[PDB]
Amino acid sequence: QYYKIDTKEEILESARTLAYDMMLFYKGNQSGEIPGILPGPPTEHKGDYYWWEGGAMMGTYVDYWHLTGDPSYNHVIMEGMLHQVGPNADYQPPNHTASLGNDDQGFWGMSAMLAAENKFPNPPDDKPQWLALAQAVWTTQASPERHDGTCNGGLRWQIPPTNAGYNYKNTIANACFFDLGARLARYTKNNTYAEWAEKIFDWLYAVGYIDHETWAVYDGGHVEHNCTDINRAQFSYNAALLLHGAAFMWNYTEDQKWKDRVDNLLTGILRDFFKDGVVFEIPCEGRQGACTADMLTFKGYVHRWMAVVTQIAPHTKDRILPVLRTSAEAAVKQCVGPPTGRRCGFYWKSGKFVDPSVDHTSGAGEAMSVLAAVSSLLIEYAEPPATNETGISRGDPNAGMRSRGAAQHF
Ligand SMILES: OC[C@H]1O[C@@H](O[C@@H]2[C@@H](O)[C@H](O)O[C@H](CO)[C@H]2O)[C@H](O)[C@@H](O)[C@@H]1O
Ligand SMILES: [Ca+2]
Repeated sequence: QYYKIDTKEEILESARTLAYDMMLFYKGNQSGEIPGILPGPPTEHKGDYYWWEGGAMMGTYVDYWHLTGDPSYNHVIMEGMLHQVGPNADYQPPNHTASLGNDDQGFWGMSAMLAAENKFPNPPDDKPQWLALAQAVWTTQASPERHDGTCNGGLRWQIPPTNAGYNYKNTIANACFFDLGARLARYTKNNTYAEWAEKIFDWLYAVGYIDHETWAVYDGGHVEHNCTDINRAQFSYNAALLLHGAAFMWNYTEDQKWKDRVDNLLTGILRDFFKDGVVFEIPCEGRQGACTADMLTFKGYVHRWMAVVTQIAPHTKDRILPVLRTSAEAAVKQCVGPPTGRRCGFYWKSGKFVDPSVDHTSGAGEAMSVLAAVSSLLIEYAEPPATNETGISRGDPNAGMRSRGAAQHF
């Protein structure tokens, strides 16, 4: 094994080297390149990765700095986050319409929310601020045209009505909106965010994407079938994102119903995604060559989000931290690949390095996921998410409401 993680100092060193290796995939700070994105999209044969994964990377590095204190990449991350905000400061840059799902926009909004929670350095005074960016994403997702009567509510996967998948009302789009609402409520203490989060969670429960018996979290359903054709694929990031948002709602409301939802979602996640202590992407990881670029990132979010759950729902700490530890141990045990002797693959439970070429990418998602898992081993030393009591960001009451905003020509 190359990376050591037995003490705080070893974890810090390993995380620093993992942050270096993940950054090698990113070209956006170089002359002539586009800040904020990994190479791609694959539809243009420019690389393996879609725009939203750039947003996920940005968030991973906001967390990296928060967890380790290393600010080395902060300027690169600030540039990338600011470059992708779009003309209306809402993470809807029109050049990216083709991949503009509510989840894609949502992941960028969640990285901005994380920047506010982590007190990431503020953009310059003339630029959009982190809280305001999160508020803009949430506001556009709350806009009435995104909430029609099909399936009695819920967000559709896609924002543009002509995008493939507009007829699919899926968990992840709704989970992003839920998580943002819960986090905006806790940060700002504004209850309208929380009321929307309650409504969306109740919808996810009612439509049955959350299994009422097992608390498994399914993928979605289509409007032409009243959302009853549930796709029962269980992706780790769906359950984990609902757990994360539910923990924010528990912390904000102190309502036992939210504690119960945290506990039930957590029981399900441990049952379904952790195999002898190691996170496992059950829809695809059981055979090599099936996981897509998107799926290779999910276990990193699971680690980072579950770690934060232990801070804001501290009664979960003893259920979560030991399991994240064994999962991160498996992650580093297989980061031994050539040519460096430390290249990371995806198949942590297997105990062996598998070249990322088996899943047809250069390996950035695997690198991101290991960075996330190792960094998050430092959660016990980190500050919890800030609120407006101690945060340094600034909001905008008209976030998402510009007169040229895309909702005005929907
Ligand atoms: O899975 C990542 C992203 O996939 C997007 O759909 C792709 C389109 O952007 C592209 O134009 O065509 C391919 C199929 O040829 C689609 O897979 C979604 O729009 C994104 O939300 C999604 O995150
Ligand atoms: Ca490829």
